[PDB]
Amino acid sequence: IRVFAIPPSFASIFLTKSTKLTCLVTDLTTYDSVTISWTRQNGEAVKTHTNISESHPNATFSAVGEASICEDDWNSGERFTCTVTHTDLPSPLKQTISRPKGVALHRPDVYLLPPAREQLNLRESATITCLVTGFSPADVFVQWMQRGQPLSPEKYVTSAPMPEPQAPGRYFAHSILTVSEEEWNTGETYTCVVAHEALPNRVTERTVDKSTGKPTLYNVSLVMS
Amino acid sequence: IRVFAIPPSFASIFLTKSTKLTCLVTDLTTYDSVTISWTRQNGEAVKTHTNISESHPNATFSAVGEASICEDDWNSGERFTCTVTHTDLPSPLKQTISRPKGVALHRPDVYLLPPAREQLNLRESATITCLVTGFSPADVFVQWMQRGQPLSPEKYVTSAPMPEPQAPGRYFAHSILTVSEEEWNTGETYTCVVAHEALPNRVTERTVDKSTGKPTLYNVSLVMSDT
Amino acid sequence: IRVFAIPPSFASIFLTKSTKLTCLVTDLTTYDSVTISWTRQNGEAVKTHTNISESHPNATFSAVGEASICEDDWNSGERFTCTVTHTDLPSPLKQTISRPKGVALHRPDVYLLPPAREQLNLRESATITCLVTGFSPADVFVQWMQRGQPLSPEKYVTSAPMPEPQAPGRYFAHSILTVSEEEWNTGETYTCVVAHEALPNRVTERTVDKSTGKPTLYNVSLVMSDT
Amino acid sequence: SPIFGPEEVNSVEGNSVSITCYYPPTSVNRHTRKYWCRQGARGGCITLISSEGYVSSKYAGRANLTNFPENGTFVVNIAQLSQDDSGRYKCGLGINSRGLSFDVSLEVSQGPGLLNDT
Repeated sequence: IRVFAIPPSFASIFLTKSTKLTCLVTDLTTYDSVTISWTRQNGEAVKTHTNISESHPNATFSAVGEASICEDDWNSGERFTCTVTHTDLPSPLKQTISRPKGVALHRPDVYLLPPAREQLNLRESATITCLVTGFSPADVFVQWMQRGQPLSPEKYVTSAPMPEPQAPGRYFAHSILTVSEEEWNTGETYTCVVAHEALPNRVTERTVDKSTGKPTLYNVSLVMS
Repeated sequence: IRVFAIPPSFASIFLTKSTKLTCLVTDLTTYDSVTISWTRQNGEAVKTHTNISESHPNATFSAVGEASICEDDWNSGERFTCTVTHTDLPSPLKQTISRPKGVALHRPDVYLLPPAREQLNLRESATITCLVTGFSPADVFVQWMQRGQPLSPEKYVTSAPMPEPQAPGRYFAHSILTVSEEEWNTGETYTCVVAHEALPNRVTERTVDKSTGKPTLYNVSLVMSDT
Repeated sequence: IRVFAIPPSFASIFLTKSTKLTCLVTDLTTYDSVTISWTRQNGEAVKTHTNISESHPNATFSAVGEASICEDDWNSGERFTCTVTHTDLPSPLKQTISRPKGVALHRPDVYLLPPAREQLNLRESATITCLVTGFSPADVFVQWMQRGQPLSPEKYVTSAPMPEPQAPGRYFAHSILTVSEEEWNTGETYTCVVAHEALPNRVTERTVDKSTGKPTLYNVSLVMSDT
Repeated sequence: SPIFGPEEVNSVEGNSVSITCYYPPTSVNRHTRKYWCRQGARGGCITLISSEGYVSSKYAGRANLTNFPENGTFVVNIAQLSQDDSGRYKCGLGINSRGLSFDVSLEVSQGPGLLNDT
């Protein structure tokens, strides 16, 4: 009998554009006749959830309220409440959620670093690091798009926001991608898209290429007599 | 007695994030007894629209009411109507408005081009041209960004979309950023942002700097002799 | 019933010395007995107009008003008037056109940017941007020319003038051309020409092929004999 | 070398100044670029005003440039001088990179006084 509510996460809302928060009630015993709802600051009526999971492996009861909203509503600084009137709980359990307003506003500065040669010497697979840093709050969402087509999350990984050591409270993150050498010398635009709420357009991106450097070089041939 | 309702546009909504719909009239008189009512499909509430129009130099009247709402709903396809109740006619006058589904979609692909050597030869002022391409539908938008803060829309000029000749009515457009080459000699990556509904993240950027057309290799062959 | 008054281009004159001036009305009603009269500023009429339009297929009905004058007269800059007298609105509408006075002369500075290497990787089509700049008055003319054969305009699209952000008076324009990359990869240079009345012999032009425009490769092989 | 003008010109702040530079009256020099550029310890003229219309962003309203092909001359008028304008300059024609040009020195000083006793 424990109430949790997952707020709509900016990464999730980006991949979805369907802002969604769900109240999970944990370790409830498997009763029924259970009234679980989602309410606004005025307790306003929401649409109901769907697809409750099966009963818990420890034979307990999981109550989840799936409600779709307008994105502004959560960013408008307006609280939400999910209420449960369980058998054991003689009263509705109205819990209030609010976004942590007051957190600092720090946009990232993506520096998509290119792969040095050493790995491009076993001729097997280049490795591309989409370094992200200098930003807060957390929940940056990063993914790689290719020449107009997305990359499903197999091809890349990213960390979770790790606070910057020396810089004050803030964050960075990692991400990685691997591709074989006969790609990264073939074309292969390889842009790396960063989704974070403090960007002006809320979304930036960068890219590099085999030739993102390799500066002016001379074949000066000087024959004299 | 003709009334228009202005539809929000990606340029507009993106510049506002706050899609708002308003209405305008032709050939009516400028008094009270003005009933601006914005409707849902079946006619739900209108926001408290304020700052209405005034009497027009020819004494025509246009009644304006904005309704800032959520954003997906217009994308969701909800027909909206503009009903008025004036002193000049008693009969209700309602203007349907909605998001016009129909014509297919085509992504753009911005190509940025760095200023001609010749122009840098004059070393006079560098113009960078941002050239959007072959997309659908219309209502693209652009603004110029460097070091993350933007530049005034006066520093550049884009004519609105043109049809493309070779392909069918997939469109194109172009804006040109002109800058002191005495600055484009310094770095200043100067990227050009593009907004288009067909865009899988709605917003793309490319960019260029001096080191974007620089030739890789020289191949000098000097054969000084006296023969 | 909407009338376009069409003054001939300076280019049309200078390539014809035949300064026909016309005015078209678009999407009116094609009755018969459609009457439009060309008159000077004096009210005095001028030469007639033959080969006049007929009913359009899509109801966007039309009527061309042809005329002629002496070139110096237009250089003198006096108002010219074709007036529509048809029973649709037998009220005589007034189409008065002239030549502005006081515009200074300024030259096109035709650079010519080559297609971005990125576009060469989508592997089909290439685009070249003939540019004109910093010129007065308006109404430059351009076309594209290559291998001594002209390029029928449906390949290229051209802008119209619109003021510089920086230059208070000077307009500019564009032109765009789309070509298969292999065709541009073939070598196969291209020449864009401009004609405009501040240009000495009235006509300058520039060219570019793969090699000229933004080459990665500089291959000089110079020999200096007998120092 | 075939361009000709005044070597050094002095004035004090708040005043106007007008500089004349000369070229042979041939066809091209009557019909081609004239410029006023400023160099420094960084290797290159930065253009400040041109005969084609462009005026530097720091010189808008401050100055302009006019050409009198009949005199075989072009004139540069500078007003609202300051001590930040004193340095080495060049009049010239054609592409800035070559030297169909002439070097000019400019020294601006503040308007002294404040002494009613002198």
